[PDB]
Amino acid sequence: PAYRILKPWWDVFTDYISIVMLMIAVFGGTLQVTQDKMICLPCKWVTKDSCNDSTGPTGIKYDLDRHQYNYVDAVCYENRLHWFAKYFPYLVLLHTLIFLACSNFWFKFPRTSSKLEHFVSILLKCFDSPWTTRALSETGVLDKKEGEQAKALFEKVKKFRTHVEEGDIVYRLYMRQTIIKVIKFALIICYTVYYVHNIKFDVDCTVDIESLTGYRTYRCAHPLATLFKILASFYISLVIFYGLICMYTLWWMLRRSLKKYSFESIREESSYSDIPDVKNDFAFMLHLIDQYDPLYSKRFAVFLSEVSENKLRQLNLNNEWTLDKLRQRLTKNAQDKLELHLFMLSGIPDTVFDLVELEVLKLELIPDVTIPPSIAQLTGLKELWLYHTAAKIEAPALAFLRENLRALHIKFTDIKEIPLWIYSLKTLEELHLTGNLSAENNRYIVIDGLRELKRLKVLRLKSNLSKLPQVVTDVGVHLQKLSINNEGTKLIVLNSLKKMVNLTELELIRCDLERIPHSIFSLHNLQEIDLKDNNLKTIEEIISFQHLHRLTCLKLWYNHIAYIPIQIGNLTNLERLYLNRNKIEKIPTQLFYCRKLRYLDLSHNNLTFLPADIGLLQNLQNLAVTANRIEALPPELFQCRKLRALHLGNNVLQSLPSRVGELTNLTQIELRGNRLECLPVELGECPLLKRSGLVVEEDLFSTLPPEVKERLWRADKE
Amino acid sequence: PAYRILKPWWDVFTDYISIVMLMIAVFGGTLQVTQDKMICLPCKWVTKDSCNDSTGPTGIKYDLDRHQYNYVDAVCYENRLHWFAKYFPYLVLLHTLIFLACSNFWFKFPRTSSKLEHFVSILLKCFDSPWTTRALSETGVLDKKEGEQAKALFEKVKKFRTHVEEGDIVYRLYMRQTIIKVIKFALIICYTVYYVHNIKFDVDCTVDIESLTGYRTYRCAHPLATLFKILASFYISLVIFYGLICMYTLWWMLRRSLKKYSFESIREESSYSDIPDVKNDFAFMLHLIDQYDPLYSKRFAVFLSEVSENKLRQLNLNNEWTLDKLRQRLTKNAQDKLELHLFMLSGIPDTVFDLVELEVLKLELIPDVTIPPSIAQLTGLKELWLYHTAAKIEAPALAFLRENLRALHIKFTDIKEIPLWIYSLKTLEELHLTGNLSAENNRYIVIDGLRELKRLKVLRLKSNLSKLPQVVTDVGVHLQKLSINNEGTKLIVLNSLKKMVNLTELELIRCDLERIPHSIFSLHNLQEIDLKDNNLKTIEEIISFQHLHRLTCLKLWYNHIAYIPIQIGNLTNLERLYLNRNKIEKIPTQLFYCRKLRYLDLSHNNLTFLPADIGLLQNLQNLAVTANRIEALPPELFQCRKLRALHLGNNVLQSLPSRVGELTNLTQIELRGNRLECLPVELGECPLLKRSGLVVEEDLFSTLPPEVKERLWRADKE
Repeated sequence: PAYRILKPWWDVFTDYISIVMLMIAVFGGTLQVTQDKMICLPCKWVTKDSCNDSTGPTGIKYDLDRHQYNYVDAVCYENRLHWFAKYFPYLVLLHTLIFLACSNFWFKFPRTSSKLEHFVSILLKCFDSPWTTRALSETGVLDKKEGEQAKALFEKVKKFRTHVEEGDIVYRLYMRQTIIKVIKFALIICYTVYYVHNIKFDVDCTVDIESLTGYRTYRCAHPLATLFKILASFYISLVIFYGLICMYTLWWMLRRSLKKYSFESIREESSYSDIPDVKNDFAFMLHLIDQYDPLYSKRFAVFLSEVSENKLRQLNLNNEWTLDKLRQRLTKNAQDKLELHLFMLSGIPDTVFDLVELEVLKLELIPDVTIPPSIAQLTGLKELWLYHTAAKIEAPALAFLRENLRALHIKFTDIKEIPLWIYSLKTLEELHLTGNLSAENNRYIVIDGLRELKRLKVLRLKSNLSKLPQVVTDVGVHLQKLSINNEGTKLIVLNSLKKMVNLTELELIRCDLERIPHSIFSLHNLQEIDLKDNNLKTIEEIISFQHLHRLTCLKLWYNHIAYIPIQIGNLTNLERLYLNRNKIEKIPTQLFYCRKLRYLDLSHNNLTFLPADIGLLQNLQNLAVTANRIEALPPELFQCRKLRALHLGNNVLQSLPSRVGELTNLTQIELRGNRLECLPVELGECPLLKRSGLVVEEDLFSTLPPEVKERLWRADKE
Repeated sequence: PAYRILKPWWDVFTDYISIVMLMIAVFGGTLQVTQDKMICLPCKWVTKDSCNDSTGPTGIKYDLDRHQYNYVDAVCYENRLHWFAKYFPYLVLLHTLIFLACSNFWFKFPRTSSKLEHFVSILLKCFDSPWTTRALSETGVLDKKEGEQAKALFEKVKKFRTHVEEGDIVYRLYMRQTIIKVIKFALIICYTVYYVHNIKFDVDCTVDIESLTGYRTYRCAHPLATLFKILASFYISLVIFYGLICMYTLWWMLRRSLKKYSFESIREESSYSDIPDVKNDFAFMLHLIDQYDPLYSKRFAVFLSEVSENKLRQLNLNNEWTLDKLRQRLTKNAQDKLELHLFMLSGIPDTVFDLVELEVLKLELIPDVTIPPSIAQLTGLKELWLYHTAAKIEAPALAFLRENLRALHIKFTDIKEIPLWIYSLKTLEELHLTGNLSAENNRYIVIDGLRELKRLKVLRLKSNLSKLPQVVTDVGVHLQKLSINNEGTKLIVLNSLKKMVNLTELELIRCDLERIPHSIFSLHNLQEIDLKDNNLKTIEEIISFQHLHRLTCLKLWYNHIAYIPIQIGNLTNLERLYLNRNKIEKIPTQLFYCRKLRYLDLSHNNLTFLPADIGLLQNLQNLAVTANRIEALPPELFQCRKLRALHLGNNVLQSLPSRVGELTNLTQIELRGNRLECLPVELGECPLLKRSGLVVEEDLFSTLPPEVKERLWRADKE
């Protein structure tokens, strides 16, 4: 029943004027039906078709019957009474009906009635929406269903806007009906004022009935002429008022260009300037509603602003992502600490910052993320991961990160989408850049602020470096673990690492060095070196590595070196050795001089056999011989008692030695790809042996008798 | 206010035109009834039944009474006044009532009225449905009641489409109404225009009343003739407008073949390619709505795609089964691995593929579920149970199953509902068929592709197999466990088992063998033999089982065997012997020649005594003698020390030896139902025995000294 909102004051006034005109039409019509008599007396002395007006006085006899008088009255009413004086009430009724039809045509026309009812429904939904009350009172919890209803209302408003704004039918129809009203008012006022003077009390009729009455002309009287005259004057005044109102409406809708709305008061008041102007067929109904009252328009405008939409998105994210759900979603990363991963979420829920036990926060593909000051509520947070997220941070939150942030992992595609406050983290320890720092003709000016971080210990640039940045070389004087990945992109050192004196890890995975750098020799403090996929050819530079007396984890796997140089034996501190996925045809015996090897692995190699000198390495813990043509192993090798893991992947073994049964400290064994058919039964006599440690083929597993298999299976639970 | 959607602009125009016609008819009728007098003056000089109209003037004397004038007026009104003048208002009333009836017939006709009101209700529900906005925004989460309402609306839409699509009653009725309106307008215009000229103010009557008045012809006057002519002209104009409108409606019904609805705009805009084109009696109503507002048709389209139905099902499942409410439903099966069992669900919830820890996914009576590629998100998934479920698979998910699937259980009522992608699982270890492989008298073509599974190890055919298939014999070359549950159907081998020589189990439950097969003698690698419910009468074939050097768990329970053969002494390596549910009175002394027995079990058997040579079998761990005529336990029974479980129930045991305490490894002992009057006082000397370990009636449980009872209760604390 909410049709009155679309009727402005002028429509109400025109409706009331139409009601009054209809009342006077009914009054005049019932008078002209019940009593419309003309009283006609004949003229005996006639000049120019009119009465000539020329004992005691006596009446003049006309010798006319009553029915002759009635016939004369009827004929002079029909012929010589002005049509206006006869049909004034009927013309008034017709004009009032046409006025009402023009007024209500757009309400009754289905094409515009559908749009009007849709607009009224949407406006009333936006009017009684509690989220509108909250938005206007923004200047304490919300129901889960209310947020979903508000989101559905926002979507409904967007669909209504995209369906209605392209029509431009309601405005055109309203303009057309107002113009019809104005032109009809003009025509009716013209003809009514012209013909109102033809309603006279006394008329003269010369109706040419002489064979019936014997008289030529008659002097008539219309006793209802003065009443119809005042009725016509009253109707003329009413039509004048109606036309003035219609002219005001036409001026109102032809001066402000109602096809476009302003939405300026709310933007100047609600501080939400991001409310776009409204196009045609939707600005018009907004203008009409404003003519009713601006309250509905202001309450409706909150569904046209994207700021309110984003606020609703954030509130629904907070309400749906409850604290318990995030707490249950907490996981443990590689470093064995609490981890929370946010992937493709619209934002960071405020319940997340209630997880004071959180230590690492991962953000991936979160759009327009702003880190609120509530991060200070977190205290155990130490690492922040920004995966394709441009984070904007307030002053207190940035101070908290400047005081309580250890590591920062960011991935990016452009230098512009990295945080500009990264260099403000004075307590940062680990920095992991995995983007593209190579900008347009600059020596990596984007990271020129890396000198600010004096607490930096780990740097993991991955941007396909061509020339090592001078800022990185300068900042490496206090760096512990420098890891670089170029994905095979050429990188040149050219006496760059000689400035560092305290570096210990020098991962250069996929840096396309193609040669071992000559500057790595001066880094005596180094302990881990890894050169994976550097397309190296020769590693005969070990003779220069004797300077590194603390080196224990020389890693060179995923490379191509023809043979192991003899200079390996010169170094005796080798504790971890790695040259997997290389093409080395034989292992020199001098390599086995190192008595402290523990994690030696030479897998995926063209090896034929291992020399017996390997058995003097009692300290060996893990060995990988995957993809090697090892026909057999020396019995001296298994004389060791401190072995932990031996991986034998795809090796040509026909038998397994019977002296391996003396191995007790062994933890796990892998025999995948071997063409074995015999397994010693003495292998099962071991203090530590389970299914997980030793995995073999099921058919080969049957070569041992069941009395030990059942016993070990009994203890496999715990 | 409810059916206004079904009224286009022409229908409302015709309704208002008919209202104005009703007003004209009422006004004319009341005008004629109130006064329709004739005023007739006689002609003194007549020529061809019409007068020629041939000091001062004087009136013409007729010498007629007033009643003579009234009589001639009445006679000329009744006789010589045209019937159209007298009956115009009543004809107009009849015509407008006929037009109204034609307009409102299909609204008052129940056969069409029910369809129209149901269509309006359904369209209104689809217009403001909370899920239509979501479907259009997609181009999740929702309240459970709202989801139920959306599903009910989907079902209502589909049933309405089924009901109305084959009616063709609304379109025909509407076309017939339009045709009747057009022909009525044609005849009305014809006759009304032909007879409107017949209403005139001046009318001559020669009514032949001369003996009563003296005059032959009379010149009459009809004072209402001009007003009636104006009303008739207005009615003619209204009928012309009505006829033009109805002709436009008729042409609109013949310009597009409204029996078919394109529906292409929405199905191509919203990418719902499978939106069907609507046929007769349902395309016409959609065209009517499009005449009112196409937005209702757009909203109604999203309840017709049947892809939106799938999305609604998935959303309801996701809202119903949250991860917190789904992990609590995880269970551990017999194999002590995580199991998820879905029962009578509308589909596979999208949150079941977020359970990384899942190992067994059991699907039971879920209708037409297509396993999504998100199943690859499962990492520990190894078993897939499809119970009475036909599952369709896509390219990525089928490849993932071909890579990471171990077990497959399927129960089916017809062959067609088994997956056709089962043979695409080349990594499957065990397969379980529990349906009816006995197809329409074929050589088991339904399983002819079993040979493709190169890593098959376990077979579980329970399909009333009348004979062992050739495909099974071929594929058994590398089969470990074979289990056939024929459910009492006779099974014949006839040289069909000796091909398989690597089988370790040969379970043959309910195979109705009636005899131990002669082909089992060649399976030298067997370890377990199960012949449950085979109706074995003679088991003399034990004389041929000494060949099998790994036979340990010969099971012959649930059979009808009288005498245990003396040839048990040939067997040596039995670990578990089961002879339950048979008819055996004598336990042979040679039975205990198999000294490796651990789970010997002879319960529900007509035994008489327990032989004294049981002490010679020192490695016994379990012995259930439940439901036997065991008069008393021999003292040699307790000569064993490692016995763990001892079930002596429903036996006639009058006394129990006092040396029960000799067994320290006995954990569970049952004596319920026996004829025991006292218990040994040494029963409490058991290091490992709890309240659950002793199953006796409470009346004789208290006869033992209170100290041992209280010690037993003390052992029950934890």
